[PDB]
Amino acid sequence: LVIPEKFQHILRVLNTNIDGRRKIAFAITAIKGVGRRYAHVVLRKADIDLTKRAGELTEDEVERVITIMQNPRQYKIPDWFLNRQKDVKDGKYSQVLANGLDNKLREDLERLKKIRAHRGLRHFWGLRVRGQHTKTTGRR
Amino acid sequence: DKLNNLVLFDKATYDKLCKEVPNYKLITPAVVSERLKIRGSLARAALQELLSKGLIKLVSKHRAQVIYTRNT
Amino acid sequence: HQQLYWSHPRKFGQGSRSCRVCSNRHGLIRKYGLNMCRQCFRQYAKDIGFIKLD
Amino acid sequence: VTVKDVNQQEFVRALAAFLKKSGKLKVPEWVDTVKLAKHKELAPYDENWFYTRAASTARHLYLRGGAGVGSMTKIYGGRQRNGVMPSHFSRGSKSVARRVLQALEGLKMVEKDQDGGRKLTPQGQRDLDRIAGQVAAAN
Amino acid sequence: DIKLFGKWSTDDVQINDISLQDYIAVKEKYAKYLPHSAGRYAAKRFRKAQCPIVERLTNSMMMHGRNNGKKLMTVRIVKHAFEIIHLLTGENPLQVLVNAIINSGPREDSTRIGRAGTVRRQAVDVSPLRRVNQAIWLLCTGAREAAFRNIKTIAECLADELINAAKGSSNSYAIKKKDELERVAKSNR
Amino acid sequence: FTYRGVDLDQLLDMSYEQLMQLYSARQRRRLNRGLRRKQHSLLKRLRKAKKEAPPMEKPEVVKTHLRDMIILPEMVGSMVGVYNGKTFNQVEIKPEMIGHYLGEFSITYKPVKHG
Amino acid sequence: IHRIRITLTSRNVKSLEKVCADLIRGAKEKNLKVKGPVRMPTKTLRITTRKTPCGEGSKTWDRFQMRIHKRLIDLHSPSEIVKQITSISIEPGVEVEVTIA
Amino acid sequence: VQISKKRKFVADGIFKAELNEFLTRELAEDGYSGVEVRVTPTRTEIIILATRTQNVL
Amino acid sequence: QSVQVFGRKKTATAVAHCKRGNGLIKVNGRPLEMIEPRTLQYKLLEPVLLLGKERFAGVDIRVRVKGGGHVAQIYAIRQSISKALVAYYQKYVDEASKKEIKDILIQYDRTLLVADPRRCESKKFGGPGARARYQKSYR
RNA sequence: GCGCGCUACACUGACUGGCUCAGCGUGUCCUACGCCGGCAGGCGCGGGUAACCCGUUGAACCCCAUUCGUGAUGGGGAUCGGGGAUUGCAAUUAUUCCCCAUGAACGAGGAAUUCCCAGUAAGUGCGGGUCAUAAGCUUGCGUUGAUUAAGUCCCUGCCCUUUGUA
Ligand SMILES: [Zn+2]
Repeated sequence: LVIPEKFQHILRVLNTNIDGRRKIAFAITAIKGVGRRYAHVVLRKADIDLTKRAGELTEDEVERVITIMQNPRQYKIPDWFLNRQKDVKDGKYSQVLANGLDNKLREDLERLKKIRAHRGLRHFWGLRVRGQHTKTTGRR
Repeated sequence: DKLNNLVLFDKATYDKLCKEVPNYKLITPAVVSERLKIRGSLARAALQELLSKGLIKLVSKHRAQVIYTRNT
Repeated sequence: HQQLYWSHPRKFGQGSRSCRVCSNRHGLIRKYGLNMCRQCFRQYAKDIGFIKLD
Repeated sequence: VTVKDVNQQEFVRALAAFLKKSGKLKVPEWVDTVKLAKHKELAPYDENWFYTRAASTARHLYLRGGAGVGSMTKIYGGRQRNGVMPSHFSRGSKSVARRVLQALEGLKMVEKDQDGGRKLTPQGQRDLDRIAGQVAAAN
Repeated sequence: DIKLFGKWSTDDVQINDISLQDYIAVKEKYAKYLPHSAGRYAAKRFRKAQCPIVERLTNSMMMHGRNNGKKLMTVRIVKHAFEIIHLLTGENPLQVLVNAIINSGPREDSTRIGRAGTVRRQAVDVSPLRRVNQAIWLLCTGAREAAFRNIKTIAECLADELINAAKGSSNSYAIKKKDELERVAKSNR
Repeated sequence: FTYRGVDLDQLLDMSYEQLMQLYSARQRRRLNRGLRRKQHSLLKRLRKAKKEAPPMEKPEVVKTHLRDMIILPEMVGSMVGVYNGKTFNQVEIKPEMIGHYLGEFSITYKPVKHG
Repeated sequence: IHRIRITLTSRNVKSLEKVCADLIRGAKEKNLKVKGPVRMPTKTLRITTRKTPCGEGSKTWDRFQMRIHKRLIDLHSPSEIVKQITSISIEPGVEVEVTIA
Repeated sequence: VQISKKRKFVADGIFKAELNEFLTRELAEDGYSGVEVRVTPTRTEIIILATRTQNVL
Repeated sequence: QSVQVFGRKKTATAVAHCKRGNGLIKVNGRPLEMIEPRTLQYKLLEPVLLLGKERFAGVDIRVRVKGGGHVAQIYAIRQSISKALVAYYQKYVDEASKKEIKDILIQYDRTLLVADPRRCESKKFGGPGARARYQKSYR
């Protein structure tokens, strides 16, 4: 309703370009590793009003949203929401964000390709790895 | 073409709304958003705020279509 | 020997079941405990009691 | 004036407001996080959904008696959309229905039946019929 | 007395042309509280002539795949549309509907006599029922199509369409199509 | 190396029970249901094949039709010949492949080249 | 003598109606308290299978129905009289089941 | 424990059918026409209708 | 002192029990205005507006609805009410008054007294519905 | 490269909450009720060989509020990474099932071509058959519910009668 005095038009968080125009709950879905569910609970756990547009958030609020997004375990986000539950190497629970998720994916793909596991070979050839029929469909 | 509608009111649009909206033959979230280049949510919020002041009458309320009108 | 002849378990599955008439294991009607091939049922439908009305 | 005589939409909102004002309804720890079924995509928008669900549950139990967790799971069921697979009827969450009935038992509004289900108590019937009274009075 | 949605009178409405005077039902003895009748008006020939024109509109409204049997919603679309109509123009919506159907109906059509591939058409007259049919069909397709992918709703799109159609505005889809069909009949003759 | 925050040296000494939860849900269920005769028979063959081997040179190949055997800390270092339906495919069981099956490391069909 | 009930179940209607009517008029003439035929919902067994053995045709289907008609007649009479009235009434194409309390 | 009315009436159907198939393959030579089965809890009777009974005895 | 008649649409059935009293109107213990499909509220008000409340003055009707769907139930209940009134004004009033009611009810819509007989048609093999067939591909 | 299909391309729509109605028919495997887990499910104790118990079969579209706003978007959910359960002796080429994450084509489809006349078309769920695990299939059942036609032999074929034929 009221005119915004300092509307931050573009947000620069976690090496991502967040559009303040979209509502905050859906605004932060643009970050890879964050969906329409995890975004909601993150904001609710920080007790921010979801009604607010992403452009009209103060420095401390967005800094709280970043720090609660990084380390979820500290702020009582359940175990069954974490993107990475049991990490193959170190075996701990964590939420992996854009750069981390890309790095973790290529690492997991490399790990499978290293041992010559069927999934790895099916990945290396650029085929389906969930056991669909690849005859009739899935062209290009 | 791409329609770049305004999320929040600017002074040039806000004063234009408070003066001119108040007197149109038909009042609704659609026509206001189209004419003044406003977002659907802000245009829907604006009509609710004008009803709280008491410049505009609510003709019939519904999920899909909320119809407003000028008085006298 | 004794422990490899009919050794494979058949409690469930298509191989465990068979037609009561011809001992075939394809297109088997196991509703109401008919336990009979669809071809054999069509032959014995009349004298069982099943009638064609509409 | 009785629950049946008033509008059933406004009645739930009135009863929810009463259950909030009482301030003695044991809300779980996971209200902020958990969905309300297998087939919902997001968490409920309203922050005070537990009170509206509790109010709804009480009203359902007023209208007919001997309603268990399974029945309440059957009440709040809906349409599961399975992407490219066609849509089928899915049931509600059992835990939320159980915790709601446990929480309402806490108020002494509902008690267990000798037959096996859960019926509304005369204290409950009083509260529900009173809420109906002022909901009717507000027109 | 009987009034549509218990708030629109059916006495002050007036028909212009005698040709359609017995093919637009909305009058004293056809006065209904709601469009929704669930009658057997498509049972045999010339029975839908006795269907209320508001029912014909709301029936022809639920057309495309996703809304095939969603009448309860077209009735509220027509209800909102009628309210929008009254707010915009001022007078009885039923008069605007009748005026729209009067204007929109093509008077001379073209019929195919010849072979497939080649175009060779004879210009012929249009029956009063077929005039009413095409008028309703064109109005709904104009409404529908106009509001498919833009913000204004079906209710105010249907209203806008009937406002334009009733006063014979070139902007109306139904008027453009009528004009074109009569121009093609004029091209053949 | 480490698996689920546990280095191999204490995977070896770790018993059958607390090894269960470290594995993924499928394997955990399999170990819960318990191994039959032929699985134990293979383990016995593999530990013997390792025990009799030299300390420098790798254990001698142990051939098998068991594609559905889970890799265990016991099996790390072993030379397994897995049956693909036609022939035997020789695999050296590395520490990193301690979650999967034998079947995954012996491909059944030839990769398709079009013409 | 207390509450013997008689469950008559058949596939034919005519034979079932005839035999049950005979049991009723047989009981009525002896001056015995009888609660009349309680007709339960007719059980219809449906089997729908392809006509063809091979599977080449226009995909035609048979529709095999099997009807089960069930009647209950209730008596407040002694077991000695119930035994002989149940004994005399036999018919090929009806099943009779007698229960006490 | 007793089976359902539905399964019972089916079971009697298969009994009839299988008995007929057996009787046909046995008494085909003696012109076996048909069979009639009457069931009583005391004792169930099977009645064979054939062309030349002197032989089938 | 009372009469009891049924109104029927598709598989919907609404039984109205009509006795003497203070113009009471209840369906499944709920008033007409509080029936869920409010969009068609007028369809329930059809028989009472056509005749006028004055005729309902000395009549309490209690309607109970079972089977069918929402709109089918609406057509069952609105049929049942009118059939109940004409049955009562037949039995305990002159035939002239019954005729004076009947002619008005029939003249408006024949559906109010005479039941719509058509039912959901049986489906045949070779297609999805009762008439429609699956797509037939040549080459 | 073709042939049945299912989900879509959104605002007459998604999402969140509230309200209120079925019918066919199946259960020696169908399941009520109580407890624990977010959920898939885990335990304990009952009813039913069935108008008796599941079950008053509280089904979905639809109806009424909330949020969204023409943006490949809170349309669409393909493909892919982690986990957590149930069958089964055995699940990897992932049987089904659940959770978080990833977010492709697709803006109504060229030549061409199918099906259909009233409780019909179409939307929309539910039960049966396969069934240890089990429906994008078929076979049934309700539910909401239309537009257009009451005609013609033009196309594609059919029946009868005349002729013509190497
Ligand atoms: Zn057979």
